[PDB]
Amino acid sequence: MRIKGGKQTRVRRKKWLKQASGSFGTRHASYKVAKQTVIQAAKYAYRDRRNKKRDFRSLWILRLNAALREQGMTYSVFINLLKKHNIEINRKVLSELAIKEPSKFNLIVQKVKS
Amino acid sequence: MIAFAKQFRVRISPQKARLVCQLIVGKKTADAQNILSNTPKKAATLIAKLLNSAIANATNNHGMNGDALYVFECVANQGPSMKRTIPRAKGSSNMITKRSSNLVVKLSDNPNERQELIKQQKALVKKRVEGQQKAKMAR
Amino acid sequence: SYINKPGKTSAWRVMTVRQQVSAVLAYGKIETTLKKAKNTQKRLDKLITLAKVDNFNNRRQVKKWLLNTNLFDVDQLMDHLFSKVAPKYEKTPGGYSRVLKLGPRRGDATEMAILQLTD
Amino acid sequence: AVQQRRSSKHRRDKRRSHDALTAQALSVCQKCGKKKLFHRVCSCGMYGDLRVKKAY
RNA sequence: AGUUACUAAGGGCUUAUGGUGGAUGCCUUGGCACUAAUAGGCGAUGAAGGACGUGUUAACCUGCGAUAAGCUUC
RNA sequence: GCGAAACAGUACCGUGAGGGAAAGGUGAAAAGAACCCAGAGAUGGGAGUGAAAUAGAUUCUGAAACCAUAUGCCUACAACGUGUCAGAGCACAUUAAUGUGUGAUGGCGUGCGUUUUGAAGUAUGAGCCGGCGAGUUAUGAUAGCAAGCGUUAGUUAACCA
RNA sequence: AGGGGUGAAAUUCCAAUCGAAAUCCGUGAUAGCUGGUUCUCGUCGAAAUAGCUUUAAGGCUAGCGUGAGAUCACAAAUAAG
RNA sequence: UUCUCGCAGUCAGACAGUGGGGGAUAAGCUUCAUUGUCAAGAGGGGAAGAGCCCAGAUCAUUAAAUAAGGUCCCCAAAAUA
RNA sequence: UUGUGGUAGACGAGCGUUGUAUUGGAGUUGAAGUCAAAGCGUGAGCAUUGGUGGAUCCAAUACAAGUGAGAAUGCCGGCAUGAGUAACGCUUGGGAGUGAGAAUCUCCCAAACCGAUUGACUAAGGUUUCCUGGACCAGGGUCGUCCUUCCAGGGUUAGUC
Ligand SMILES: [Mg+2]
Ligand SMILES: [Mg+2]
Ligand SMILES: [Mg+2]
Ligand SMILES: [Mg+2]
Ligand SMILES: [Mg+2]
Ligand SMILES: [Mg+2]
Ligand SMILES: [Mg+2]
Ligand SMILES: [Zn+2]
Repeated sequence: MRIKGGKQTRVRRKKWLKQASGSFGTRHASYKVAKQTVIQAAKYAYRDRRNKKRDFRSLWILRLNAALREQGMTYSVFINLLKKHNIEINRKVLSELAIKEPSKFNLIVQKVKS
Repeated sequence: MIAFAKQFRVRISPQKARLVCQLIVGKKTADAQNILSNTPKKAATLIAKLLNSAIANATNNHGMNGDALYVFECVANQGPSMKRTIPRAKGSSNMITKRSSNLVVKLSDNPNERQELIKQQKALVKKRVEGQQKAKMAR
Repeated sequence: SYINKPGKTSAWRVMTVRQQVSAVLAYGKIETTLKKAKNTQKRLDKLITLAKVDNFNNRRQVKKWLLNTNLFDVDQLMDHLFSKVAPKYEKTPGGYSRVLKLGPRRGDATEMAILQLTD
Repeated sequence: AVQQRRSSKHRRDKRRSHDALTAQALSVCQKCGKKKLFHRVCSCGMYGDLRVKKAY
């Protein structure tokens, strides 16, 4: 018994090529390059799915530092004024968003002054 | 309302025919026949005859207006090739490949004629989604 | 590279000039390349101007240039010149010929030009 | 001297940008009607109002 | 003094088409390997293999041999 | 699959022994596309036959690499293993989904197999696409698992029908 | 006419090839030596040392991995004395 | 990690700390004993580094506290004396 | 509750393909194959709709294997890039004619090389290349109305060579 099987190979390569669309040049045409680029893209996806929560926290810190620097104290002093006194688990983003709807944030920053 | 005309396996290159086909495309027919006759190219004596034949096909067969015509869309697709051997120093026998071109010229009558192809494109997906939806009634 | 054609040696240029002036006097029109026509015109004009006096010195000086053609032989072409072509132009200061450009050739896309001469 | 890396379909198309042709100047001979390329004699054999050739 | 839509010689991405090109799929007067019977040779009465020729018909293939794409007889 | 589905041991290479290929499919049936227009003509476009002429003699289907055309978006101060995570504006509208295509701009980012102590590698393999292509078989040995049969057990080989 | 020939000798020439022609066959020669060896998910997870080796780019046994089974307290680990 | 049975792989190692040989208290040198790491292992620090320091990735989260290292801007984070 | 990085390497469970067997069943009211789409799965992989296409095929359980391709300076076919780049392999000017079309063909006139030869006769070879008429798929390093190419017809005549 002889088995040729050109169906399965083409279907597999078609899936790999379909994965990489919107790629420059031949990367979406030739399969040999498409597989390399899909592998590399998924590596980058795995690394960035961690780097982005590494970075968004930093952005929230930055936009909280800026808001507090216009009241007379720094972010590195505000965190004490949440943990030790008036123990609060308000998150590190929402205290950021509260500036985009301000004058409810000022209530926070003057509440810890007690 | 297109009335094309095609010549197959002309002994010209595809890449030399595309140079004058660019000259002729999008322009009106009165300033295409003459502008193509007057240019000094091998790819022009081979397209003047074809363009005039397309003119005659449009005018006789389909029955369009004539002085409303314009060259809708021009190409020189790759026709079949010929493979030949060429001697060399010390007998190494490179392969010369003679080219060819399947010229085709389309002559539209109404100035737009392009949104209609898009309309057919959109219908061909509208009916796909519609057949998809009518088969969601599997309950 | 090595073995190469003799090419457009100066003798080739001058002999082409002689043949073309013979041909233009014989018939009265030439259909040649433009950039040989502009070069033939000078010698044409010089001959016709040198040929209005008809002494034997002018016959000798023109014998140095002409060649026989199918229409006229050289000693017939000399008489044909000095009898009807040269005296016709005797009052025109310069401007004995014109070179007008034809259409490009199919073989080479060279700029064909016609050389002729009329009053 | 050879290429070390194949010049893709992108670099090649960019090079041919300057290859486009020019539409040669066209005039309309008086004494008959037709589009002779300018500064030539049309197939009439007439250049302007002067005759330089045969019928065609 | 300053802000910013438009350009695209040409390129890039997607989507649709057209051309070359002939893989995948269906098929086959073909091959492969075997079984059961039969038979296990042809040849100076000139073989095997070949040339050459023959037509109402060009060439080629086939059949055939100056009785020559056929003759006799049951 | 015989080297060979067809005029194959042909064409072809070689002085010679000898070496030695590739390619098939219209349609049910030629009803093989009279006639007209353009053209020198092949041919093409209508007509006509036919279920279909995107079946037209390039003849079953007709992917990919590859070459051209086009709607939509971006690009002419910009350092780029060419993608990813964010993200504007723009244009559309689906295997109805916290949707689709492009993606000005920020952060981040030295390919794949191989062999090597260690390669982005100034080490090597691959131009690209498709197809073909590499731990099987006979007869015995031991081990694991399962089954039949069993305490004077178990078990057939050749051969014959 | 080839484990031959020819050579005013050079390892010359022997059908564009000659430190011993060309093609066929044994023949799928052998190669501790390069290169290649094609589908997925889960569990566990090393060595690059010792002895010997006409051995040192390889091989055998021990050492180290894994699977199946037993030992289950006196065996093996980890701290103090 | 002891014993028996099946199945292999491996025998070209590298660097940093420590104690010495050869070396010239020279080598990213060579040869050993030892502790790690890499190999066969990603993340953060180190500007960039296979082998150093911290650590040991099932996958998603635009959640919180930390280790080494670090807080003028690039680059997230600090002030007083 | 303890865990879940991992090459060589041991072990386990699995997807897919081709065919056979029985069991169900779909198909010209359009089967497989092929492209396209904004689906579903932990993965190998699997559906749905539409265009094309024009006759076989899908699922369940076992069974048997030419059973699964990105690499072998792999084999075969196609196609790019380099590139419309180098090359085009010793020589002219014109008149008249033909023809749809001429540098390139026919005639004429010169012109330029050969001349112990590019001349004339034959042997060896080659095997119709010779002559006339016609054609311009391919070959001609361009073109071509023309060729030593192709097609139809033709030609080789010995007592003494
Ligand atoms: Mg290199
Ligand atoms: Mg250019
Ligand atoms: Mg692999
Ligand atoms: Mg190299
Ligand atoms: Mg160049
Ligand atoms: Mg150059
Ligand atoms: Mg050149
Ligand atoms: Zn005119």
